[PDB]
Amino acid sequence: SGFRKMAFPSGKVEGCMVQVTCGTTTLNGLWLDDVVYCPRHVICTSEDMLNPNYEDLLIRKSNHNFLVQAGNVQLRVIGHSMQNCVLKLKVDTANPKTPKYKFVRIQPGQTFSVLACYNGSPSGVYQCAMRPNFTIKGSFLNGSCGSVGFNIDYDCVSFCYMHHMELPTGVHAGTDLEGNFYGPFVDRQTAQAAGTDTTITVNVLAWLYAAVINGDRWFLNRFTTTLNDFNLVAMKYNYEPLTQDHVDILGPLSAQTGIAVLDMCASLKELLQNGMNGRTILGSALLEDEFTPFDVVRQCSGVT
Amino acid sequence: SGFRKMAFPSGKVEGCMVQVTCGTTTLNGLWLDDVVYCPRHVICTSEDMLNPNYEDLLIRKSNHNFLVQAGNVQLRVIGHSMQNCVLKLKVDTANPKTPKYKFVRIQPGQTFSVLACYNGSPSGVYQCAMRPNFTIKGSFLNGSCGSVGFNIDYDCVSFCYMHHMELPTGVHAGTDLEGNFYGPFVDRQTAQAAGTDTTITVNVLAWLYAAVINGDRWFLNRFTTTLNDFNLVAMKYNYEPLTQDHVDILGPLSAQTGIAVLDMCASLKELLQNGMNGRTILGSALLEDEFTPFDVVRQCSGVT
Ligand SMILES: O=C(Cc1cc(Cl)ccn1)Nc1cncc2ccccc12
Ligand SMILES: O=C(Cc1cc(Cl)ccn1)Nc1cncc2ccccc12
Repeated sequence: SGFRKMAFPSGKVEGCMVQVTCGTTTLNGLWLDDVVYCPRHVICTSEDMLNPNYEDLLIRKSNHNFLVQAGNVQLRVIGHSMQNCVLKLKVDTANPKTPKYKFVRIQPGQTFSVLACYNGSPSGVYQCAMRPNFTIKGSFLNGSCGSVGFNIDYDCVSFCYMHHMELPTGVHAGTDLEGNFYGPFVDRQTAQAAGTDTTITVNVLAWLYAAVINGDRWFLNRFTTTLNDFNLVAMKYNYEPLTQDHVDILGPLSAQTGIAVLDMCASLKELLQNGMNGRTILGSALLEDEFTPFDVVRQCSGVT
Repeated sequence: SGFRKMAFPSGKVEGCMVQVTCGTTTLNGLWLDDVVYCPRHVICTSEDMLNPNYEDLLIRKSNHNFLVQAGNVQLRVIGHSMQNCVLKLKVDTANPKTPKYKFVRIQPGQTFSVLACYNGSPSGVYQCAMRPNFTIKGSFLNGSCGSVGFNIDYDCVSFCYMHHMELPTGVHAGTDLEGNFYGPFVDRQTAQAAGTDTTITVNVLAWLYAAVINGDRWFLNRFTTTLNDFNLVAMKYNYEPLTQDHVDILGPLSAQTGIAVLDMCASLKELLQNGMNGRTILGSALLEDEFTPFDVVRQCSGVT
């Protein structure tokens, strides 16, 4: 029992972290097989970041200008290429610690673990969700760029995020491992609208099921609702509309607790309309949306 | 910017995890150098757990009864001994992945990362605090015993906790790496009083400084207080009394923000007396006490 904001064990990803330096800029890179992946803004100076012409900037750089260090040893760069907002530095040595991996583009509302790094050295690991507006509410400082987000299924690491930027609002933006930004963001030092965010309804419902599994049951009521009635409440409280696909993903949690999905929706409706009344659920005084239904079952069943 | 419940990267600890089986019981062990450390209740059957005579139970066991597996390879046990509530299984092979390590007994109110494991395989990592009453509010299922808590300083892992038991209340109890329980607990299946817990005042103050650093400032007020006046409030709200030693540990955060410790105490006093009024601080609707002053500076400065 107990429910924590649990991250995947980071060891497999720690073995892939390297430092990448170009000119006077240093950030993190991800070394998989014979390629190091890093944000393309490593080629910029502070004067370039206002509106960089990355193609022109990269043309002034040669393989020997990209300094890649894995711990204390230097990697030899034999090729470089820009793919969207990432650079791919081909090196002459395959990373001996390359785990089984995939590059995936996650959907908004899904979760992943972040291994925050500075100078190619891991500093910490935390779990977070990709917001519906494609930002992440991470914890990152200058030099964290190139830190990655991932999920792990047995021995396979699915990399889903590479950190690129902190928006003036203090929220974070980044790309998939092919260098495509999540959301409307561009790698420039300019104010950029993130757009209206919403609460991940399916995740709040999953977390309410996790609370019932772990003994926090005070919020259960004698009511039920419909998807239509619940979605009117969701609209008013800036929650994502619940669909049958979300109800289907909540199936296993519903069977475990014997609480029909629409009955749990009625509990969520009452919490939205009345608040918590100074009470807590799983050590929180707000409705938590950073746990997917898969996360709840994995944590409540013990997948390794 | 951003503030997360960040755990240490778990790689160095992942390399130490093994599975230990004795009879029909399997749990986790920690393999450091040529010794595997695990909870002594691995020698018990369910009939023994009501009140085990561990000395008698261990006398029936020989080196060959302790099955230790590191991934897919079997370790040869050449010695066994009980130290308090842990068994130390001497093996013929030093763990090649043994990091630089220390065994430390942490104080209540301090934090550490937990690498939750099942069958010697890591499942997840989370950060938590040792409660003032010596329990931990972890996330653990059957078979998690032997999972460890630790801190990392550059390349040295300081192991501070080994998971042993879930109390009937759903909270967790365990030992230091010499097998001494934190708190009054005994390794038996019996209801055991944990005793009155308190909120870790110095950690709440540290987290309020983290909020100011990250832009959440609505709770700052035009008031100040004294240690005496603040401690009357702390008494009423079941908070640990603040001492000059705690004020001294808050020094660096106080100098960073320019907010005197007693001025922040006045903000904490007002939050305790008035609540949050439906507002949040660093994504929380309650006062968070699982971040020490060291944690806040490490996260807000980027130590790797
Ligand atoms: O955002 C940037 C640099 C950069 C990259 C791009 Cl692609 C566009 C503009 N500027 N760096 C940072 C990332 N994450 C947290 C940071 C906290 C403080 C300072 C800097 C941080
Ligand atoms: O507590 C025990 C077993 C045990 C050990 C001792 Cl030392 C005394 C009594 N019983 N195991 C568990 C530990 N952590 C979370 C668990 C969640 C569910 C079931 C079992 C869990």
